[PDB]
Amino acid sequence: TKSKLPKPVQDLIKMIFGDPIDVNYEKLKTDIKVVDRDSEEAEIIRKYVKNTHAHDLEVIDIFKIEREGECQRYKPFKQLHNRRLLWHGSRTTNFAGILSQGLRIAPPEAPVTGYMFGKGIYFADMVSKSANYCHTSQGDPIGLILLGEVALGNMYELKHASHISKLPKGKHSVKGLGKTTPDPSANISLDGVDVPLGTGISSGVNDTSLLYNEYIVYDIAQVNLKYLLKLKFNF
Ligand SMILES: CC(=O)N1CCC[C@H](C(=O)N2CCN(C(=O)c3cc4cccc(-c5cccc6c5C=NC6=O)c4o3)CC2)C1
Repeated sequence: TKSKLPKPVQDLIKMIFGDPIDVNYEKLKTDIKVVDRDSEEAEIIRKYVKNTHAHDLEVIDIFKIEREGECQRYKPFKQLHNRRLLWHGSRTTNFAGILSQGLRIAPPEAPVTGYMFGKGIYFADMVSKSANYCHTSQGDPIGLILLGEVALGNMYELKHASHISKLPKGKHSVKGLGKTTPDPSANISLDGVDVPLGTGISSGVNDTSLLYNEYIVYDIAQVNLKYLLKLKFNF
C-alpha cells in the first residue's frame, strides 16, 4: 500500500499530474533516477545554471531520465557532430506529455506566430532564456527545465526571423545568434557532448534581433533527453 519510488521522484510526479503515484510513473514510460548532489554530474549541471544567468535559480533536484526507445530513435544522429547539452523550458502541465511522447513539432496546418525559426524543437545555451518558458509565479515558484543532448551537426546560423521549410544542403540544424553567449573557451565535454557552461559575454554579433542563442531541429530523432531539473525561482 506504498510507492517504491524515491521521495523526490514522488514529489515530482504529484507536481506533473497536479491516480496512484506508481501508476502515473508507469504512464511516462521514463526511468526517472535522482542524480547525487555531490557527484561530478550534479556539480557540472549546477555550474551550467549559475554561469548562464544574464529571477535567480536554485537547483532543488536533478533527475537522470531515459524515455522508452529514445536511444534507438536517436542512434542515427548519435553519429553526428556538434552534439550539445542544451536547455528546454516548458509549463509544468506539458511535462506529462513531454516525458510520455517526447518533444514533438507542431504541424504546418496548426496556426503559429512568434515562432521566428519555423516549426521545430527550440533550445537555449543560457538557462535564464529557457526558464522564461516555465511561466512560474511567486504563488507557485517551482518550474521544470529539461537538459537534452541535441545533435546539431552543421548549424545554419541566422540572426533574423526566417520561417524554415527545408534546410540548406548539408545543414542539420538552425542556430539564432544572440547578443549574449557562453564563453567559448570555457566549453567542456560531458560523455563526448559539448556543454556550453561559460559565463554570459558579448558574442560580438552586432546586427541581430536575438538577446540569446536559440537552437532549432526539425526532426524529433535529433533529440535525446538526459536530465530534468526542479528549479526554485527566487524573486
Ligand atoms: C499539444 C502538444 O502538447 N503538442 C503538440 C505541439 C508540439 C508540442 C511539443 O512537443 N512542443 C515541444 C517542442 N516545441 C518547441 O520546442 C518550441 C516551440 C517554440 C516557439 C517559440 C519559442 C520557443 C522557444 C525558444 C527558445 C527557448 C525555448 C523555447 C521553448 N522552450 C525553451 O526553452 C519554442 O520552442 C513546441 C512544443 C506537443
